[PDB]
Amino acid sequence: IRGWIFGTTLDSKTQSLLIVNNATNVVIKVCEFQFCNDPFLDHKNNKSWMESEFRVYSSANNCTFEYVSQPFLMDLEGKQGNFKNLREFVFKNIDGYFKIYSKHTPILVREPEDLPQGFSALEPLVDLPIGINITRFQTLLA
Amino acid sequence: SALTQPASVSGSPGQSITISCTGTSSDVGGSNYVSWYQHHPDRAPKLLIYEVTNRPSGVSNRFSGSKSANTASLTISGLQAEDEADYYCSSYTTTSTHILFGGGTKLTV
Amino acid sequence: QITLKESGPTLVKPTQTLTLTCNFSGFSLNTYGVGVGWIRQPPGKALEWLALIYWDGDERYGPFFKNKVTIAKDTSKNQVVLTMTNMDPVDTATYYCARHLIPTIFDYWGQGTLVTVSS
Amino acid sequence: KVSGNYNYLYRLFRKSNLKPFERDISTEIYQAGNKPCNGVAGFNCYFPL
Ligand SMILES: *[C@@H]1O[C@H](CO)[C@@H](O)[C@H](O)[C@H]1NC(C)=O
Ligand SMILES: *[C@@H]1O[C@H](CO)[C@@H](O)[C@H](O)[C@H]1NC(C)=O
Repeated sequence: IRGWIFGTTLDSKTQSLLIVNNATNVVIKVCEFQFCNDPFLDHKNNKSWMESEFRVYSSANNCTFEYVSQPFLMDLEGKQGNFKNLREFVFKNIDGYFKIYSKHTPILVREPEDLPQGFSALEPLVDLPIGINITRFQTLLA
Repeated sequence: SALTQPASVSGSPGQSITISCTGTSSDVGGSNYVSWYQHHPDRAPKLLIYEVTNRPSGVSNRFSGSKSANTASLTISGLQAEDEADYYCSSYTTTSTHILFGGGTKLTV
Repeated sequence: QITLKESGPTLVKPTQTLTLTCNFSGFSLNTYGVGVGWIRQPPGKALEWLALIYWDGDERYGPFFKNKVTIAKDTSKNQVVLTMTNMDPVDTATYYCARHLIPTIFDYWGQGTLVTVSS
Repeated sequence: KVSGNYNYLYRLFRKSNLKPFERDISTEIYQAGNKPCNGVAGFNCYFPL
């Protein structure tokens, strides 16, 4: 997984949210974004994990909000097996405000699938006050 | 146009004298924006009234104005040799942005 | 401080067209809320409003002279150009270019130029 | 302005009342009647603003 980009009309005439988590930035940008049918970032030589085609939003109209924050604890390169790490997020929408809660647990003892039966909490990551309707967003892994 | 103004007014120096510009209430509308300019010969006119009984910076307190039902009256106190000029009325209108006032020349002796 | 200056030919043949310029110096016309207009006064009679243009490229002409006059602005050289057509001996007049505001209709007037029609 | 100002816009037609604190705007064509509407507006098609 890389980052979540989302608007409403996919044409850079209506404002939209840009969340990018490539290597060290976490950039949040409220600006119009022209979206596509199939914007892709993972595709790279089919074996090399790179954010190829970083530019999936072609154009913009008027940018208002900008916020920079630290990245998370991920791994490097691409390989299959021994999926120790677990992440869990919850996204909520209250009166325009958009709140995200996150939790990351490493070295999960249980096998693939086999949802862990251990109690866990979620600390408040961040709220963002955009003030639009949200029923259409999608993650863009790389 | 449809707007008029008496041209000549006479008086005596040291006293007060008034002139008026008159038209139709419908064309000028409810909102007045009465304005008055002065023009002595051989250089461009300037503004002496821009709002109802109002005068901008560079004041001459002898000036006065008053907006009646369909007229705007300009009154001068303590006349001196500078009155012998032509004074123009100017008000916003509805159907067009016209004023088209003849202006008022002043006489004294 | 602002000076309004008028420039153009004084004698014009009636079949020929007329051009006039006003080289305002002392305000940036691009400021939001300020316009500039043209007023003519034929000798022997009252004045006569011609047209006016706004800061943001909005143009208002006289009710009769829409085709006769055309206006344009150049804030780089701080000038305004006006074109008048098929003029008449009655149209001969003294012309002024003037700053325009909403509360104060017209505040500062240029000195003006005489225009007469003959051969 | 003396000649009037026309650069200000306001929405008239929407399919439903919007939730509090909505900012985004869409300039797509609106159809009042049940007749399908595309391209240009007209009968039963009113411009949203
Ligand atoms: C994160 O974004 C900043 C801002 O554009 C950029 O300078 C930086 O290189 C990015 N980090 C990457 C590409 O790893
Ligand atoms: C890797 O991807 C780049 C960009 O898509 C492409 O130019 C290059 O030919 C690819 N190389 C291989 C070996 O697939």
